[PDB]
Parts: sequence; C-alpha cells; structure tokens
Amino acid sequence: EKIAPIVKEVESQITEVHKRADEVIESNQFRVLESFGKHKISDSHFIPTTGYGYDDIGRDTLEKVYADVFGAEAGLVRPQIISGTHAISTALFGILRPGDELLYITGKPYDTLEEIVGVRGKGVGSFKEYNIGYNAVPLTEGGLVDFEAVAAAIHSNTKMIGIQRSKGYATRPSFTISQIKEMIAFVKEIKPDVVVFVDNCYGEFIEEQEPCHVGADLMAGSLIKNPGGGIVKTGGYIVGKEQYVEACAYRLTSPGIGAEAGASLYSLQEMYQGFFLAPHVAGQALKGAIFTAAFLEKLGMNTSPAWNAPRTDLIQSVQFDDKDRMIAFCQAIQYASPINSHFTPYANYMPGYEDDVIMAAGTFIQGASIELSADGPIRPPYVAYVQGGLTYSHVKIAICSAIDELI
Amino acid sequence: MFDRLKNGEKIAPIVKEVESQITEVHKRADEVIESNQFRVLESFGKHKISDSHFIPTTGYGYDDIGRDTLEKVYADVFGAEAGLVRPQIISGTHAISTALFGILRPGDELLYITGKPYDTLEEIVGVRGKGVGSFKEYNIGYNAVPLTEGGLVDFEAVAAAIHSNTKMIGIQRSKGYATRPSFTISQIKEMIAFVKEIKPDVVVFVDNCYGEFIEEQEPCHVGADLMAGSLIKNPGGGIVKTGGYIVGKEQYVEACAYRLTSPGIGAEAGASLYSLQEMYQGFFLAPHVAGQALKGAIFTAAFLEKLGMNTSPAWNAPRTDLIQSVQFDDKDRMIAFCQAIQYASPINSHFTPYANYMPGYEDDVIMAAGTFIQGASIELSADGPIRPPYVAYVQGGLTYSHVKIAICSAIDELIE
Amino acid sequence: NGEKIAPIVKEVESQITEVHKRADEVIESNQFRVLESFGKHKISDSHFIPTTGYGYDDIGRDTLEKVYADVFGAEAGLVRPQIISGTHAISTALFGILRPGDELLYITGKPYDTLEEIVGVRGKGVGSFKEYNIGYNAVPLTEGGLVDFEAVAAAIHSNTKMIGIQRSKGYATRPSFTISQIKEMIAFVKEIKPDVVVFVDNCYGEFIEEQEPCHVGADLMAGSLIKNPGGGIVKTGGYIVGKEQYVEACAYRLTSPGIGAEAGASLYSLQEMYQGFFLAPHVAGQALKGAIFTAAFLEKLGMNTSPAWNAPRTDLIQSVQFDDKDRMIAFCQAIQYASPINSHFTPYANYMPGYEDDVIMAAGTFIQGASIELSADGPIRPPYVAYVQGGLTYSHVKIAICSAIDELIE
Amino acid sequence: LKNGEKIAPIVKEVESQITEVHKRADEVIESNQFRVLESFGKHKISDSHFIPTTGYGYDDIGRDTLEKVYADVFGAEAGLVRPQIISGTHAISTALFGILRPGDELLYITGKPYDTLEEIVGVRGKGVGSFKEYNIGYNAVPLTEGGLVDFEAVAAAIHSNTKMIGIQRSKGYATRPSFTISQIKEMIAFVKEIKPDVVVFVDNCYGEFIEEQEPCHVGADLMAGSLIKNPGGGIVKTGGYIVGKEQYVEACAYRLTSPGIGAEAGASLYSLQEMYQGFFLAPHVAGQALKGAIFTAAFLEKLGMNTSPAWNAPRTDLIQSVQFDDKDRMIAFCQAIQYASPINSHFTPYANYMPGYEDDVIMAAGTFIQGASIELSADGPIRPPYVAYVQGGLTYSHVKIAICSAIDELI
Repeated sequence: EKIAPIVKEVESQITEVHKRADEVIESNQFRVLESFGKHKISDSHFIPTTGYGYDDIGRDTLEKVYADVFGAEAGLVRPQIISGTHAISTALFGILRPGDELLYITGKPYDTLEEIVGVRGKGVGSFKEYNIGYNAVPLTEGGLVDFEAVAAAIHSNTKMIGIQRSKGYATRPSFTISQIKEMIAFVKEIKPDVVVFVDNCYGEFIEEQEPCHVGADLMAGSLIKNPGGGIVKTGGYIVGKEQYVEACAYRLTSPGIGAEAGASLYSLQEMYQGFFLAPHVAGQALKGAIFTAAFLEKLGMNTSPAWNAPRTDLIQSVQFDDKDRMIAFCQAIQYASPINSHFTPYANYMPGYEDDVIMAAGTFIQGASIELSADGPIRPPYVAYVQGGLTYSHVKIAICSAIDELI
Repeated sequence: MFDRLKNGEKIAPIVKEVESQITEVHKRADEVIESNQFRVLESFGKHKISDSHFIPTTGYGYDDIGRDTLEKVYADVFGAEAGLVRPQIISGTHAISTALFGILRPGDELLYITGKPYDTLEEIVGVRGKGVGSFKEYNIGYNAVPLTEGGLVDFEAVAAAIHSNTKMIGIQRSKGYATRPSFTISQIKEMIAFVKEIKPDVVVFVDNCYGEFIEEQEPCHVGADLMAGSLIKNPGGGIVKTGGYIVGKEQYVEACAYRLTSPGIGAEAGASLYSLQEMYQGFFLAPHVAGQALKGAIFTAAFLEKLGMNTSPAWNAPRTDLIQSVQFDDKDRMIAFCQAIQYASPINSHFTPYANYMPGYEDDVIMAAGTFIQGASIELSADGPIRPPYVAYVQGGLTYSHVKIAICSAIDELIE
Repeated sequence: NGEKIAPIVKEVESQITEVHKRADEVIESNQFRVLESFGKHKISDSHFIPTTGYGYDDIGRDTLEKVYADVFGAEAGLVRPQIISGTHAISTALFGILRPGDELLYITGKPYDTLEEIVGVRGKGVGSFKEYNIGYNAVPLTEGGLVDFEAVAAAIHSNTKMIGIQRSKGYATRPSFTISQIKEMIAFVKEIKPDVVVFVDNCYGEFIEEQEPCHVGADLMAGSLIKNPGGGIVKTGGYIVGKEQYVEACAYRLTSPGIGAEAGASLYSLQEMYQGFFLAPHVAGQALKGAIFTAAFLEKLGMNTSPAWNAPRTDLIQSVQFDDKDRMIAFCQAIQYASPINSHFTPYANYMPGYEDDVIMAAGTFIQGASIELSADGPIRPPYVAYVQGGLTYSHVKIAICSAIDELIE
Repeated sequence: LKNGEKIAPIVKEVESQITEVHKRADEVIESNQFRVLESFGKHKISDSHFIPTTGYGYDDIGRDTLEKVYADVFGAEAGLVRPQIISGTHAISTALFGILRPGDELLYITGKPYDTLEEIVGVRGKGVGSFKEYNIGYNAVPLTEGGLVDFEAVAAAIHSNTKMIGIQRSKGYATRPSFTISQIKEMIAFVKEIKPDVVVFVDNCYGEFIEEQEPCHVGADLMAGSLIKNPGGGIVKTGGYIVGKEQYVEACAYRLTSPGIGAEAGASLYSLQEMYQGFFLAPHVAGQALKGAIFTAAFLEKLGMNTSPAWNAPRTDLIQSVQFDDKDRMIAFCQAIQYASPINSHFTPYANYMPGYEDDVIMAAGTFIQGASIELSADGPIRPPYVAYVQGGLTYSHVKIAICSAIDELI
C-alpha cells in the first residue's frame, strides 16, 4: 500500500544512527553486566523482608549496584521513595537547611518543582516555611546556560546547584552529559563547596555516562521511567556521593533510621531484572523516537529533535500544524496502545495552563513514561510529544497506525 | 488445656486456680473486645467496604479508593477526621518523626510532658547523634518535662514550661522501660485539657504504641490533635507485614502527609501494591488480637505472682496498654525464662537468645523474639536489661493459648 | 431491642460457660501440638522464601507439607496453592488412587453434590469415573444417622479399591461423625478387606477435636485450606495427607507422572500457610465457641437448633430452625449486613443451579468462599433451616447474631 | 575484553553477513506484535483485568479473558492458560490425559518425544499413573534417517483405536530439525484424511511467535507449552498453556481442575499483569533470542565449529547448537556463558552426574526465573563431538556480549 514504501525508505535512511544506538546499548548493557558480576547478585537477593526490614542484603546491594553503574559512591533506590518527584524533593530537602539557597542554572524547571519551592501553593511544607531561598537563572535566548548570570547569582548562601537534563515541555535542547560536565566544572570553580544536583529523568542509558560520572554530587529519577525496563511498578532513586546520600536517607525516613530500615516486600526482583533490561528497553524508545522524527519529516512536519541529532534522552516531538491533525494522531496512539485501547483521548482543560491539552497514554503502569504515550498542549503550531516504547516494534506499529488513521 | 508435659503436673493445679481467679478481668477484656470489635464493624458498614477496596494500584498511586478509604476508616475508629495509614510510613518510629516534622518549623519548641521519651526520640530531637537531619539543624526546640516521683505529670512544671514558642506538646502513653504507669485515657483526657487552657493554640500529640484497642477509646477521642503508631503492632491483627498510621485533625494530618511525600503531591499518591487486604483485615481482627495479648499480660501477672515474683502491672490493675513485666530477681532464672519463651514461639524457636551488649546502655540485655514478622510486637516476645532485680518485659501474644502454653513452658523449663 | 436482649445473652453465656472452656481445652491442646511440630522442624522465616519457574527443591514448601503431616497423624503431606479448592483435593485424592477396574464405596451415605459430579452419577461424566470404567456406590445411612454396617459389609467385594467417608454433614440431616465414630468405621472395613484404602473428606473438621481422621487409622484425607487449617489467613489451597505411597500417588495425579512432588513454584504464599496453621487452632476455636452460642442463644429464643449447644462437636456446622420463610430470609440478610465486608451487598432468594429450591446466602468474607468466616445460608424451604456457621473471632459471631435477632424484633 | 581486537572485526563481519536474516526476523516480530496488539484492541483489555482473585477464583474476568486472547492470537477457539499449570511438561500431560481414555492409543508421529513424555506413558515411569495403568497404548513412528516423518509408517500405525496424534515441534536433543508450521500443516492433513476422527496435538514449546503462525492456524486440535518460555516474555514467573478447539480445552479443563468445576474456579492471585504484559512483549523478546541464535551460528561457524541450524537456515524455534569438538572447550564455554549471565555468575558449574543420562551434562543457567529457557542458557551432554546448546536471551545484546565474552574467555 501507500505507507509501506516510505517506511521502507525511512528505515533505510536512519540505519546509520540506528546501528549506533545499538552500540551505546551494548556498552550500557556490558557495564550493567559487570556490576551484577562484581556484586555477585543471586536470587537470594530477590528475598523479601518484612516488618522493620533490617538486614535486607537485596535492598542494600541493589542500591550499591545502581550507584556503581550511575557512577556514584552511594545509592538509595527503594520502593518507599514513591516517584521521581518525591526523590528530588527528598534530594533537595535532604540537603537544604534554613538560610540556604538552591540555584537552578537551567532556568525555570518543570512545573512540580514550583510547588516544592513553595512558589505555587502558599507553602504546604515548602522552602518558603523553612526560609530556604531558591533562584532560577534563565537560559540564553540561544538555549545555552547564562554562565554570566550563573556566576553572578552564586554566593555564600548558595548551598546547592540544580540541573535538569531533559527539556520536557520547555523550549530548548535536552542537555547533554558533555554540556553537563562543562557545567559543574564552571560552578565548582567558583565555589567547590556547593553540592551539585542533577535531575536525570529521561536521560538514563541513552548516553554512555550519567551526570555522576562527571562530578555531580547527587542525582535522581523515577523507576517508572528508563532505569526500570518497564517492569518496576513504582519507586525512585537517589545516587551520588556517600555523604549526601546519607542525608537523603535520614530525610526520607527519620534520624535513628537513616537507610537501614523499611521492608522490601515483594519488589526486589522486578527492579534487578528491570535494570538489566533497562539499557535495551530505553534503546527501543530511542530508536523509536528517531524513527518518529525521520518519519514525520518525510510526511512533511517539523520534528524535534531531528532524527540525526544527538540524543541525551527520550524526548521527541512533531509539529502537525493542524489541531484536527494533532488530536486524531494522539487518539490513533491511545488506540494502538496495548491496555485501554478503548478509552479514547479527548481535549481536557489543563489546570494552570490557559489552554486545553490532549493526553494519550495506554500503559501497563500508571504514568510509566518509558511506555508509548503521546500528548501536548492544544495550541499552534500544534506540537504533540510522542515518546516511549517498550519495544521498537510497538513504536513502529503505533505511528504507522497513527498515519493510517489520519492520512 | 494440655498440661500433659514434663514437670507440669504440680503446675496444672495452679494454672487451674489462677484462671479461676482472673475470670473477672478476662470477662471484661472480652467485653471491650466486643465493644471495640463492634465499632470496627459499624465503621466498615458506613464506608461500605468491598473487595473492590482490596484492589491493587501501581505507578504514581492516584485514585486509590481502597487506600483513601482505609484511611478514613482508621480515623473513624480512632476518633479523628483524617488519617494516613500506608506502607510508605515504614514503622511506628517513622510515623512519629513524620508527625513531628510534618508540623514543626524553625523557631518552634516541642514540649514532652510525660517525662523522658523512649530512647529513639533522642535521635529525632537531635540530642543523641547529630548532623542527621535532627531538630538541632532546624532550630526546633525541645524539652522533656519530667514526671512526679510518683510517676504522675508534674502539672505545675508543665504550665511553667509552656510559652508562646511551644508549638507542639508531647504525650507518651505506654511507659516502655520507664519506671512509671502507662498513662490512661482518663489520665490523658485531663492531661490535654490542662495545657489546652494555658495555650488554646498548642497542638497535642500522643504516641499511641501498645495502647490501641485496650481501652474503649483512643487519644483522638479526648482532645489530642494527632497520634500515630506501628501497624506491626496492635491495629495490625498480627497480619500486616509493615506500616505506620497517622490520625488526627484534617489539617495537621495534611501537613504530615506533605512531609511524608512532598509539597504538591500531598497524600493522594504512592501506590498501594498488594498491602490493602491484610490491613483492612488486621484492623477488623485487631481489637481481638490485642485482646488475646492483653489477657496474656493478665495470666502472666497472676501466675508469676503466685509463684512468688513482683509482676507489673498486677493482674487486677487497670490497663491502657499491653506492657507487662515480672521480677525474677535472679540473672540465671531471668535468662532461662526469656530463652524458654524464645523456644516456645512458632518460628526460630531454636535460635536460643543470649546476653548481648546493648549500645548506649551500660548493661547487657537478652531478647526472646520468635515472631511471624520481623519485630512485630503484637506477637509473644520477651526481653530486659540484665541488672538487679532482673525485670524482664514479657508481653504480646497472637492467641491466648500461645501465651498460656508459652509462659507455662517457661516454668516447666525452670525445672533446674 | 437491645435492653431486652442483653440479659438473655448474659444468661446464654453463663449457661454455656463449661462447654466453652472445653472448646478451649482442645484449642490449647491443638495449638500446643502445632507449636511442637513447628518447634520440631526448626521452621524459620527462611521457610517463607518465594520460588518461581519449576519450583524445584523448595525446602519452604516440602517442609510445610511435612508439618501438616505430623500434626494430622499421617506419614506424608501434600498441600499446595495449586490445589485450588477442597473439591480439588478430593478429586485429586480419589482419582490419584482409583484405577480402571476399581470401585469407590462411600459408607457415610450420599456425599455432597460435588462428588455427585466427579463420579458421574449426575453431571455428564466430564472426566468422571464412568469414562474411566470406575464404579461408585454410596451406602445409605441408618434411619437414625448411623452407618449401615450390614449394607456396608455386603457391598465390599473384590473390586473395592477404596473406602469413602465424609466427616461433616453438609446439608444432610445426619450428625457429623466423630474421630471415634470414624475409627470404628475403618477398623470395620480393614477387617473385611485389609486392602481397601480408607479416605476421609475432613473439611470443617480440623482442630475441633484433639485428633484428626489419620490419627485413628485413615489411609488418606483431604480438605480446603481457605477453611479451618488456613486460619482465615491463607488465600488459596488444599491439603491431602496420608501414607507415603498414597500421597506420592496423589502427587502423580495433581502434577504429572515423573514430576511427583518435586515441582511447583510456591510464589508469594508460604508465610500465610504456616501462620494460618499456627493460628488455625485458636481461630477454628472462635467459630466453635461462636456456634454453640448460636445454638444456646437461639434455643432460648424458642427455635430448634442442631447440634445442641451441649452436643459434642466434631466440626463447624451449625443450623437453626426458623419455621418461617420471611424470618429465615431476614436473618441471613441481617448476617450479611453484620459482616466486615460487603455489608451493603444485601442478598435475597435466588435461583440456584441444581436445587429444586431457592437459597439465601449471606457471605461477608475477606477471602472468596472461606467458610471459616461467619456465613449464613440455606435452602429456602420448610421448615426453613439456615446454616449459621463460621466466624474469625468469637466477638464477630456474637455481635452479628445479636444484630440478627435485632432486625427480627423490629 | 582482553582478546578483543581480533574479534571486533569478526563479529563486525558476522553482523554484516547476517544483516538480511535479522531484518527477516524483525518482519515477523512486527507481524507477531501487531497481532497481539490487535487482539488486545479486540478484547478492550484494561488494568481491571489485572485484578487478583482469591478463594474459589470465581467471577474472574481477568483469567478467562486472558485465555481468549491467547486462543485468538494462537488461532484456537479456547485457551487454558492459568498458573494452576506449573510448567510446559504439565501443560502437555494435562492435555494428553485431558483427552485420552481407556482403550485408546497415542500415536506420536514425529518420532520419539523428549524424555519426560516417557515417564508419562509408562515406558520408564514404573507405571506411576502413566498411560500403562489406564490401559492406554502409546507409540512413536520413528522418523526417516532423512529426518522427515515416515509417512508410510504413520499411515499403517493408525488403526481404529488411534484417538490422538502427537506432534512435537521443537527438536530437543533429537538429532533432527525442528519442524515448521508448513511441515506441520501437511502432517495434520495426512492424518485427518486417514482418520478424520483423530485429535492432533502439538507440543509447541520454543516455537511460539517465532513464525507468523502457530500450530492451530494450520489445523491442529490442541497445543501446549510453558509460560516461563517464549510466550511468557521472560517476565512471567510461572505457568503453562493449553490452546485449541472448544470441546478439547473444556475437556482439558476437567482433567486439570476437576469434573463438574471445569474452568470456573482457580484463584489468580497477583499474576494477571505479568502474563498480559508478557504476552505483549513476547513477540519481541523471542526475537532478541532468535536474532541471537542466527548470530551465534554465524559467529561460531566462522570460528570453525559446526552450527545447527545454520545461521541462514529458516527458523521454526529457538533451539541452537554448536559443535565444539573438544570436551574442555565445550565445558569452558558453557562456564564462560554462566559467568556472562546477569544472576548466579559466580556459581561456576562443571561436569556432574545427571539423573537419566549415561553421560554427565554441564548446565549454565544464570536466569531470573528458575528454568525459563527464554533466557540465555548454555547446556549439553559431555560426549563427542561435544555439541552444546547456546540458546535463548532476553535481549540481542546479552546474547552478543555473552558469547563474544566466551570466545574471549577461551580461544
């Protein structure tokens, strides 16, 4: 038929960068395998703990595994930690004390941080009530970091510097590890004291290093994203320097507990095995992302990133230029998704945002954005984020089905 | 029962005499077990709980009807408006932290009036360790107001110690290892109404561990603004593998919840996974499972008394929690006993306990604990400081049989 | 009501005092026995460890299977989540021993409907004795509920591989059979035909006497786990215990020839089965001390009940005579609403597949069909006898039936 | 890797050689996965099908429907895919027995089946509930020396009593190629002609989703497998499936649970989501392992040793083998494999006695699920010419990395 011959062409087009992703996967897989080897993980580690959850070799060892791979000295990846926003809250509060300041050097971070930093809700337990400053240095009009403004913002009370890797809904390239390495070296030059924290959601195992490999003191994410293999039903993670993880430990739970208690329950296997599959599962979403870009190019739509552009995370978006074209697409996806095909997506009023958005996401786990989900704010020139993919076959079948429907 | 074991034939006649003695208090414990059991049933009716409530959620944990509702059921029975009982709170000591921090801000003072709080509040209030995210580094004040020499609340000292900075008042219900009576709801209704007068602002917080479903009313019934505990304890029915509840006034709970999770997130997230049945069900059985452990304290109280040891509380004494101790007066007798209790349990009976050095305490201690869960102290257990006159805390029990059988087995094994 | 009711229940209890301590005696003696056996196999929380895939070498399971054995007076023990129901155990147990050319001889009379299907006297022989060339005969009881030892001993010819004996009464108007009653039974047939394998469907019977069928000479015995032994705490399963070469014969019907008892992933269900077993005596005790009350509080209210409160117990069955349709129905309704879960899910007269009469069924239960919990049910027909049996705690059973009597008066 | 500058250009050449075979395994990946998606779309599956059921396992719309999806996608009317079946071996004996009655005969036409089926017929089992005690006969038409089915022998060995035809897709240790959906089509067609009365059953293990069809798409009456293998995605922790015609599965249902009950009962507990998501993932997971075999063949052959099937050989299943031709090499490599596995890598294995085998076998299984052969496992008996099985793998990489490491690890 009509569609076949062009997807025949796009795949023949992107072979170069596709073959390449397979590499960083192999690499990423290899490293993972060596940590498992080095830590001699046995099914003995899949053993559940109850009550207080003291003496959980599985938990303690999974934490030292992640931390190994993520390039860090210490790891705190437990089911307790409910998500990746909870993690960053933890990381943030775990380190900030009255009279301090967090300095975000990437500009306004994703919405939810607003609320943590008490600039949204009137302080529900925020920095605002713990007298903890917060500053969001904007980006160059060109999308780089305002190193001038950053240098000027830093001072004695700047306890902590923030960096968000993936762009999200923000209008700028998702920051590379290399761009992140330059970053910490800059600020640390001005004040070696500061702890540098990076929010590493969406960026895991899509490059061959994570921010800790290059001088970050803490980072975090969600397991319902990349490092999860699409198998971990919840949780987050915090890996970094032994002493700053300590404080994330006491913060999460309580003084007198730190990171020694909290039962595993039946959660420990799916995390190991998700992490083993992670580099490859993330691989699948990336080779999908890039095909999405290569495909909607030909069909005649501004895609971003462009397919032949480097990638530091799983963000990808296309401009349909037409409202009715967007919505049909995002519905095509929700119908091509595995679970909940039948719950077709319509325009929803978005709290905060004076526009309506459409949210396509038919995923095995609630909000596991490692799985295929399309969505975007209803407004010109009609950009809908279409990312995720547990298997390349899925992403390929999905957006093939998305063009069938609306073509 | 089955005294057809070993020496236990001189024993048989005495238990047969004891049980006939404590029939009075057993009847009445059975009653509040009814009472309490009944409140639980009618609350379940009001919230129309179904197996639709046992439904697992995953991912972010939004829209968890089973979770939210368990929450408003714990609150309903513990006499509060809002609650927070979920796996996230990983224990009893977590909840109390959460509780305190969830409400305390820089400039404030916590005021404990029930005297020195059990060991591990030290670390929280940051007078033990340090740099551990304690009150120390948050400028949050704290004071343990000591009790009377008679083990009452020094009411004069309490008033003397409450200034406008006092944001939060502390009340520990269970005596623990403290040489003082476990304060009663009555003692606690007069307690909070006192400070409430001096400072109608103070937020009264009670620590309700071991006390749950052993009077016909909990702290939130009598004015407290916040209480908590562990689920591997009473309200768990010996069935819940872990947790920690917080119950109290809509908005104090709220602030706790944001402390658990994060600002903006609040309480409305965090997946259930598979934990929701054992909790509904631990709760429904609870008032009974504690009932069995409470009658246990009474049987050990009457029995050891006869055999010639100071027990505490005495069998005929009134009861607000499950604590119980016997004065063996001898090191080798105490240890043989605690060991026999470890051997009388269902799991690990064979890991026999010995004296091990207690960090912080200048004495060794011994610990019996053969529990179906790790550290669930609703189950039979025993320990104590190895120091004259050799008091060992023998408390807990899933079934009255088990307690009975158990401390009998110990006396039999005290044939040496 | 409520102040007209209380003096009566205070006077029910004050009368049932002695029978209550007796029900306790046997709890202590049964709970003490489970302790010893636990004590014996050094069981630990390392016996709860989950197993997946093939479930090869599962110390956790196998040892649980031993325990169940030593406690029921049998050699081996086969008890696993795979056994999805009591019916399955018995199906597994019967088929596992019976071979083409053999006959089963139930002597405790017409077994409950479900065996009607497995043997193929009812259902269209969907894998029934009929299809495997196996005969089945039940000897009808005496007019007074005893066993017809004459019709028994004349029906045991050379083709009688197996004896069948149902302990609990079911909906049958004959008393449940006691551990002594059944000991007489097997001694009888083993004399006539030492070959016969004697089997006992022990459902509802576990931990209500200080012994079980296999303690008095039975070759094999099966039941549900979401009932008595599971302590209300386990979520699925079923047990067959008995002699070495019968259980392992069982093993080959459940899994498959060559697997035996070596395979099967426990997964997540170990701890509940152990702990259930440990609470089981005390829990099965609450439904017994609950039943007798049902019998002595309902008697005092001028309604025939059975067994009598002072009647010696062997299982958990308790029935009460309402004598009026609306009365009976209202009561069971009142039970459903007095239950921990699904109290709003009020039940009525339904049609029931394979019963000339409607049935009313109250089932406020945490576990689907765990007949260890308080349930009220029975066939809506004169003289309107309902079964009010089960109850996870004495209180529950007291509070509910008290509430039942309430909705009757108003 | 230490010795990895002679290997990198070689595996780089293995790949550039197998380029087309891979794309072709992708084709049927896409084609298989689209089909699973379709059938989900059809039963409108939701996160409410994931819901646990305890006790009698009644009113369990999650289980039963999950069966229909399996059936649909496998081209059968009905399915009995539930945890109550503990493995493939059980799926097969539940199904064999679920249909065979006294006086009946089983005629396996693909020659001698894999060991464990012996223990079920009473050929080794000492008659422990085997066909023998129910007066059921069993026979196997031994293949031609050419590896094909001896049709002349088949047609004579079918008499009025032959209730059931047995066909085994995968090869196991049988020195004969695993048969294809096509080879199998001709098979059922023959026998249905000779006796339209026969019920033809296919032990389908290791084949599911490796072709664009399955046995009941080409006229099979009934097929079994294990869930911890292909169809389970590598993600399901226990199970097994029977799929096929209405009145066989239902019959099968009655052998499994009980007469009178059928498929009505059986508590799911906490297992629905993994079986569902295992199924959506399966087509792709099986691909990573098939893309592995192809490779292992095209890499080990270049290194001199016989591989079988050949890398370019058309595929019907996941079984792969490599002739090492020296005992030591065969051991070291299987050890090399074990260590390259995610879990149990320090659990180094050797030649030890094997119950039921005149030889010792060495088994490297660093799997997550105990015996789930969908994960990379190396194993094989120690005897000339020392052919080993280096098969399975959750991801192509794992597979590449591992054997690459094993070559390094010795050569």
